[PDB]
Formats: sequence, C-alpha cells, structure tokens
Amino acid sequence: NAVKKNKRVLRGSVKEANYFVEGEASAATIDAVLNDVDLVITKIDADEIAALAGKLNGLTVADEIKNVWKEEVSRLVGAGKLKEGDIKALVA
Repeated sequence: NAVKKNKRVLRGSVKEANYFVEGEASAATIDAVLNDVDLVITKIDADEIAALAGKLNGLTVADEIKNVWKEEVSRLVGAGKLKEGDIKALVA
C-alpha cells in the first residue's frame, strides 16, 4: 500500500545518498544510517511518512537528502518524539 511504498522511498533515499560518505560505505556506516532511518520511521504515522517521502522523492544530491532528514529530526525532537542523542549518523 501507500505506506509500504513511502517507507521504501525513505529507506532508498539514504542509499541514493551513498549513506552520506565518500567512496564505499562500510557495514558500520550502513548500519548506523539505516538504524537512524528505522528509528525515525517508528516515531511517525502514515501521513507523516507520506509527507517526508514527498520531500525526498527525486532528490539526487546527498547533502540535500541529508538536509531533509535533519529537518525531520528537528521537527521530531521539538515534538518531544526524539531526544538529542537518539539520532546520530543521520544528522551529523
């Protein structure tokens, strides 16, 4: 369904961004970034997932993708849904 497709957009975006590193991303880097993505996803409902997917859809620039994630994390921290140190690599 829609939320299934939209979660794929979210998870795919960080692979498109090469996990925000240069060259070949290590297992540790991949784990860290995708763990952060998964954690964000557990905090947001289908409407929020759709909105975020719409912002990520079609982006190709790694830094721009990262900025969209940083924006979402800041929204969630302000909403009291995440705490400062919960998300690491994704917003570095």
